[PDB]
Amino acid sequence: MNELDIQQEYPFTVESMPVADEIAGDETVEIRLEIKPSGNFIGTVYTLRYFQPDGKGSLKMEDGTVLKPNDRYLLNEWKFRLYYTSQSDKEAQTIDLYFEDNWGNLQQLTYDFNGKLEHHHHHH
Repeated sequence: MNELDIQQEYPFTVESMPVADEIAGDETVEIRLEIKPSGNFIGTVYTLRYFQPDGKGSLKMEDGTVLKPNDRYLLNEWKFRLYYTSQSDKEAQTIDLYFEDNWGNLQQLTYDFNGKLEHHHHHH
């Protein structure tokens, strides 16, 4: 009751572990998602829909199961780690994470890898 803890408005916050912006193609990065909501709903089932537009690789759950593009999975954990193993990615690839829910509707997160278009070095 009387301790240093400050609470103010946290209905739904999506916290992502800082991933490496640049990836070496054949490399594996871990995208750690932590969703910190109010959490009135004990059972909402939720929905995670992953889509792979450009690039190429497998986004695997911390469990091991691979996420199927365009398809979706149902879960209970709001905090989890994703392991994206890329390989045939050219340079700048985008992965689409559609967090879907009955009450939260839809929250789309796009993670672009590399992105930067500097193909040359004008001067070093």
